[PDB]
Parts: sequence; C-alpha cells; structure tokens
Amino acid sequence: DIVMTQSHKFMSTSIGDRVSITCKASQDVGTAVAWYQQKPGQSPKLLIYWASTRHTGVPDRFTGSGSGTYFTLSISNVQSEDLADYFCQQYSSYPLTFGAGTKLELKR
Amino acid sequence: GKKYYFNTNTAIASTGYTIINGKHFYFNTDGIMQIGVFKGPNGFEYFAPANTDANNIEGQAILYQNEFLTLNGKKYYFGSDSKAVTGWRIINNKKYYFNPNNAIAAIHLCTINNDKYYFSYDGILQNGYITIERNNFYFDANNESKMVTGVFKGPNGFEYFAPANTHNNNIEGQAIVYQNKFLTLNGKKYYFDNDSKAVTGWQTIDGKKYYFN
Amino acid sequence: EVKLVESGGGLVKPGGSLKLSCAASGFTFSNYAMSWVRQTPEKRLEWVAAINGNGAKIYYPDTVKDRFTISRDNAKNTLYLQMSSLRSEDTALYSCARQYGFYAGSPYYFDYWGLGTTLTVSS
Amino acid sequence: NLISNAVNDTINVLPTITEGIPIVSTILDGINLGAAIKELLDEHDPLLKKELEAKVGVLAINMSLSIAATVASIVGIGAEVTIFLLPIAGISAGIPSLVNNELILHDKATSVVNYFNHLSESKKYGPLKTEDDKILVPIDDLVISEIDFNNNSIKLGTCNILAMEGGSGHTVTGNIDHFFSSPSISSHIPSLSIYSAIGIETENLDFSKKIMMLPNAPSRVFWWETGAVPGLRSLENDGTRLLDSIRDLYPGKFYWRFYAFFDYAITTLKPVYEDTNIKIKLDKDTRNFIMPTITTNEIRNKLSYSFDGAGGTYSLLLSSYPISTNINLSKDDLWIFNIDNEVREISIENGTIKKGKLIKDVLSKIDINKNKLIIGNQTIDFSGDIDNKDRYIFLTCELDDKISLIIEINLVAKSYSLLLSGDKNYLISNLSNIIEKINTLGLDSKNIAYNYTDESNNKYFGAISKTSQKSIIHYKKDSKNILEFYNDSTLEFNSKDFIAEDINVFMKDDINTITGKYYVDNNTDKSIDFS
Repeated sequence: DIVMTQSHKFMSTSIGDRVSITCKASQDVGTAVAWYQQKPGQSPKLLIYWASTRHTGVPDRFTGSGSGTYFTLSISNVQSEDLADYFCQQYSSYPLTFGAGTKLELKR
Repeated sequence: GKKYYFNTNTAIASTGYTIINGKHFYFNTDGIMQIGVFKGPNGFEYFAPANTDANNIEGQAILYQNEFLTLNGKKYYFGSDSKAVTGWRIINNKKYYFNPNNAIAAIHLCTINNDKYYFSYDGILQNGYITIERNNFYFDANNESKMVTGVFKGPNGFEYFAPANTHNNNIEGQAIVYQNKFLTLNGKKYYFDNDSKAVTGWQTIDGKKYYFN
Repeated sequence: EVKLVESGGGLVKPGGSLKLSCAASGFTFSNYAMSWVRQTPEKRLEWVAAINGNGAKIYYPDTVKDRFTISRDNAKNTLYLQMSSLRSEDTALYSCARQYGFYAGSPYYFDYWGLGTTLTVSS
Repeated sequence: NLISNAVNDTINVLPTITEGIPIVSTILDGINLGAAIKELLDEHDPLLKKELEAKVGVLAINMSLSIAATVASIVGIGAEVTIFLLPIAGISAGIPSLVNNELILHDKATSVVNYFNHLSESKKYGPLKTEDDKILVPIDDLVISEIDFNNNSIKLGTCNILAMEGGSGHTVTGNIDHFFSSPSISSHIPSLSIYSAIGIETENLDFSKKIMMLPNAPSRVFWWETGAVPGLRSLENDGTRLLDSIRDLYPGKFYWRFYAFFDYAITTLKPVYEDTNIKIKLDKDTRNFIMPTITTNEIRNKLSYSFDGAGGTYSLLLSSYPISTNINLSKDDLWIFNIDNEVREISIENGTIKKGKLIKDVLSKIDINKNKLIIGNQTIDFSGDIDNKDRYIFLTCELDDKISLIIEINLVAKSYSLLLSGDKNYLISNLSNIIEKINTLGLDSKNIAYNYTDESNNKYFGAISKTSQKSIIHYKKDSKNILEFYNDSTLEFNSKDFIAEDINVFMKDDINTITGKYYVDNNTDKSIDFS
C-alpha cells in the first residue's frame, strides 16, 4: 500500500568524507523509520531505530535525523568497513515498505 | 575532548560570543565550546556540528532557515534570516509560542503577558474543553484562544467555570459544583440542577416559569 | 549466541508448493514476533508475512492472502512458511528475522536476520 | 547432671604452675593464664573461650593463612562496593507524590506514556540492565524470586491495572477508536496484567557479573483516571505500543485513548503497593549485593528480603533507609555486611548518595542475639541454622580511603571483635585519627587486631591497644622475621632478625606478650622456650 522511495541507487565517496543518504516517504510516518547496513554475502545489521537513536554496538559516526517525510542518515567519517548497502523502511503501517537501496562505493 | 579557543595575541580563552576569521562561535562561561542555540548580538543562531551545510566545522553558526529543530525534545523554529523566531507565530496554520528568553515552544499551561494558554505536547495551540490536573477548565476559541470564566458547553451539558475563590477554596476557570442556585454574569441569568449542570427548556422554579435557549 | 538457521532450499515446478523452516536458539521463544522477508536481486526487499508471539494474528499484504501461510511451533523452536501457486515471481533469498514485538504483532524493525535460503522457481 | 559431671570430671587443686609442659606467663596481674588456656585458644579457637577471655582483656592474634585470606577477600569486596556509587530508586520512574492521601505517581498523559516507555525497556535490555561490572534492575520493575543463581531463571510479581466496563458502539479508524459512550473504570471486574503484554526473557539469563542491585519490588495495582487532554493524536509513534498491546490482549477491557465525543486519554496513575517478599535463592559462588535506597516510606515499608544460604561468600551493602531482611543459613556460610551507608550521614544532592563525616554512637549499642542482629536502625533476621557455633558474621566500614574497620560478630556467643587493615606505615601515621574515629563510632573494644595482605602476597599481623595507643606488628619479609613496636608515632623497638619458631603475640591490658621457641647456638636439640 504505502510506498517509499530512496534518492540515489549508487554513490561513491573517499575515506574521511561525510555521506548523507536521504530517504523519502509517500505519506507521513512520524519518526517510525529504521536504517540498516547489508554487507555483501551477509545478513543486514540494524543501525538506527525510531529515526534518531543508534543500536547497541553501532559506532558513533552513524547519526540519523528526520521527522515527517524526510529522513537522512549521516556518517561522520567514512572508513573501509563503512562501505555497504543502506536501507530505509517505515513501520507505521502493516504493509512494510523498504527502501530501494544505496551502495556506498570507494572513490579510486 | 573539550574544544577551546585562545586568542593569538592575549592567550585568553573566550567565554562568550566570538567572531573567528569571519565565522561565529559560541562558548560557555568556562570556555568550553558547546553545540546548541544561543543568544548573540544579532539574536538567536544555531551552532551546528561539522559539515551539516556548506562544509562547516564544529561550533560554526550556519544558514538554517524555515525548518524546525529538536535538541532535547525541544522545538526551535528559524525564520528566513537564519534567526530563531520568538513570540507568537503561525506555522502551517497552527499557532506556537516561543519564549523571548529562549526559543522554546511551550508545551503545557503557561502565563503569556498576564494570560493563561494551553499548548499540546508538541507546542500546538488547543481550544475547547480541556482538563488540567484532575480539574476541568475551558479555553475559548472565540477570543485569541485564551482562558476564560463563565458558563460554556462541556461533555455533559453546560458547566459553571468560576473565578478565583468562589466555592470551597476554588481556582479560576475550574468547573465547580453549583446545586440549585441562581447566577448572572452580564445581565444574563442561568439556573443549574442537582448535578450542577445548566438546564434548558420551559422550566418552572418556585412556581414561576422560565425559558432558556 | 543468538542464531537463526533455516533449511528450505530447493527447486520446484511453477504452480507447486514448498515448506520452509527457521530454527532459533540463544533466546527464549514465544516472546518475540517473527516474520519472513523476500530479498529479490533485481528489486528491493519485500516483506511477505509476519506473526505475533503466541501465533494469534497473522498479517499479509494483497499479493499474499490465500497464497502463503505461517505456522509456528513453540515447542521445537521452529518457524515455518508454507507456499503455494509460485507463478515464477518468487525467486528470492528468503530470510528469517526477529521483530521487537510485545504481544499483538505491530510494525517494527528487526533485531537479527537470517543468513538466507536461495529459492528459485523456473522450468 | 552435677552428680554425673562431677563423677566424670577430675579436678586437681594442688598448687602447680605447669603440668602439660607449656611456656607459662604468670606475670600478668598474678594470673595463671599463661598458655594453659592459650594453647586451647590457639589450637582450635573456641568462640566461648574467646568471649570469656575478652572480659580479662586478652586478644590473641591469629596468624593463620585462612584468616588472612578471609580478611583480604572481605576488605577487597568492601573496597570495591564502597568505591562505585549509584543513585536513589525512583529517578527514572518513581518518587510518587502524596496528594490527598492517595500517592499519585504521574500527573499527565505524556508522563503516563513516558512511564510505559520506561517499562518497555525490559524488552530491549532484558529484565536486568548491565553496567560495566554490575547487574542492575530497571526502575519500578518488580521481580519476586531471582532463583537465577541456581537454575538461571527469575520470576515476576504483579503490576496489574484496573479494567474497564463496556462501551456502546466501538469502531477503530487510524488506530484510534471512536466510541459512542465512554466506558468507565471499574474497581471490580478483576485487574489486567502488564507483564503478560511485555514478553520478558525470564528463563535463560547471564550472570557473569557478580555484583547486583536488589530490586524496588512491591506488588501494586495502578488506579487510573481519564481526562480530556485533546492535544495528542500523533503520539502513537512512541512507547504507546505497549499500551496498544494491553488494549489488544484484553479486548473490551482496556482502552487508553479514545474518541467518545471528545478526545480522552489516561491522566493519572495511582498505585496501591501491597506487600511483597522476595525469596532470593543463592548458590556456590561469591555474589555481592547492594540494597537500594528508597526515599518514600510507604513504598519502603512494603518490602522484605529473604536470602537463602548455600555455601558461598556473600556481601550486602546496607542502605541508610532500612529494608526488612531475612537471612537463611547453613553449615558453611560467610556473610558480609557493609555498614558504610549506616555510619555516615546520608544526603541526596543530585539524585545520588553523598556520605557525610560520621554518626556519633551509632554502633555503641549492638544488640546481638542467637537469631537477630540489630545495628543502627536496621534489624537483620537470621533463620534456618541459628545453632552453629563455628560461623562468624562480618561488619565492614571504611574509616578512610586506605584503612578499613572489620567487626567480627558471632551470633550464638553474642560477641564482637575489631580488626584493621591498610598499609602499615599509613596506619602508624594516622593511628590517632583512626582511634578518634573509632571513639566517635562508640565501640568499647579495648584491643584491636590488625591483619593485612599487601601486594605480592606478604602478610602483616598486628595488635593495637586503644588506651595509650601501643602497637605490635610482626611480619615476615625476605624469609626472616621482623618485629616492630610503636608508641603511636615512634618505632620504640625493632628486631630486623628475630630467630624464633611458633611466634604468638597477645596483649592483656597494655602489656604486649610475645612467645615462641629459641635454639641455643643454632642447635636443634638445645631448644628453649620463652615469653
């Protein structure tokens, strides 16, 4: 029912920069948006829940923000292990909709 | 872990508003740099963390316009000139009030220029029949959404909202018990019942007929 | 400590049926809500079904009702997903995830994810 | 009985000093106490013998490695528990206010939502939150058993709420139900539990950390009201999902926010606090406990602790605000009680506990019984095995950051004795202040022992007299015996080499006495005893 669109399918950065992945919802969800990180060939790991606070063991660089229909996930310092997929998904309604995808690539 | 700034000619830690190479920074009275919304010479500015906008650094006042902000559950609104709005404001046809002391939206009962108003949990102004601390109050929408005293429609008919110290160490605006008595406010008379509710119809009191709309 | 192992891989004719499984250990069962997800390679992730703690209420979207079902057995710590009428569009990596439910079964994030069962359907 | 024991026992009345060849010490006030009583005291340590020698004044110090290791473990546990601090009970949820004698807890709708948001953290962090080296209970989350030390499971009490009567017409639109007649809260139609809506992991828990804060656990029923407060409809994205879980688990019996004709919500939350006793079952290990500080008497008086007595080594930090406590015992048990929060003035500054200087004469009257020990303002109840004559109870208080005072109490003999610890040179430097603090405490034990275990496992043994402040310290360093005697600031005697065997040190009133065995010109057959 509800759809959810992410901005960029592919993007690249260098080590030491800041990356802001933006996710947009079709209607209002009210801070009910989670952020994941899927390594290639591995199960996804949850990073941000309730769109503002981070999971246990998630490093301090992953800061999330946003309320309404505009949610941004920001990394303060890109490293080698911080290069994977990044997903957004609302949980304000029963047909859960996930983001399209955003792969954080290395600028060489 | 605490950032400081010392002057290049006097080596004194700045403890207030400071302009460094054309950029603005704020510091606490102990000299420790802080992130938040603080009062400067121009007014209230937002000192964002690094690289939020236009590749800034930590503690720099940035261009933050026409959007909300929430630090510790608070509500800050910034105008078009990147300054925080104080006083009354209409934002998306809803009314918020930010204090002149700091740009905090009120969230409960508050005294605004010798008048009492009620805002919701996120700062939106509210009308109608509202309870506060197990006592029923009223906030009339017909006159700038302020607190009133009189007789107004509640959930079980009309009730009398008394002024201060009227019945049984009362408080102003409180719905009271008023059993089988008479009142007038501005030349208009009201009669109440056993359950302290005003009545409407062809009612007879002491053998004399009355009518109310 | 917490693991989610699943064993339902194979290849089936279209229009057929298959049953998945998802074991769990490390945490007590019948306390956390479970769900199944459908990681397509070409498209985004698709949540397919979810169940609550005691297996009371089950939620499906429009393309799943009267097609798939979830049965949960709390004694052996397993979670199933019986499939039917696979019309050559279910070729995805099925994974087992744990929700932060309380009792009812309500939309939530996931704490842990399964590794994945590579299920494809073709001629 | 006197006939039987007089026939059985034989008494020698002829004047003889020695018969069983000891080294005799008949100098101390003309008394024949020398070694004919002290060999029985030093061979197997009878509790009645020690108590009845305390009326003469004899403190025979113990040089056994088991006693030294026990004192070292006691002072280490007390040092750790005294070093790290914790706040008062109801900072996160509690501290209710007494308004019109009904104990209202939360006044408004967002405060009720925040209380249920705090209670929903038991699904996240489990029923026992963890700091770096301590297991901590969540605030206002009651646990009734904690048999987790034996078979790794806890049990939950009752935290139920009042139900709701019937409404007329019920429809749900956008997860907010619109009634036609607002239903009413009924004190009948029995209560609805919250812990059936929170799925709490209670059968497989991890206790790698051995320090635990005891819960604030009375069973209560939450009386609640309902006001208008028409300002919240988008609050549903919060910890209101627990309230919705209670709503969905009890269909038609609870509704936390509805739209009968106006908006409605929960406004207040009034607990009841019925009586609860917590039956903690212990195990073989060395678990330490910290009793919580509760600042409200109506919640403080509905609590009781019922520790079991398996063969371990347990400690318990007693708080200033008393909690009723019952201790079960067995054969092998080592119970430690930290009275540091009892002997200091306690104030709350910013929600934590800050300790004052001291309290005068708080330990002057120690009521010791066979099954009940009363110290300060706390009563400790002992049961199960209250007839063992070979078990001691230890009371620890930190007189300083280095020197600790350990009170050794035996219940059945009704006796208490004093020990000290800390560095030897620091104790000699601050001995005047230490005896001043002991006299401020009000203890009347004239002789104070001193057992220390420094780094790299070298032991110190001591004896300090309170009157005139004389000290004897004997310790073994570099495989030789060193013996020091202090007149409270000056080393009045020092034997760097002390060739003796079986050295025993005791005092009588102020007269130190050192005994042993000497070999004449390093000959084994030329063995001479001495006092």
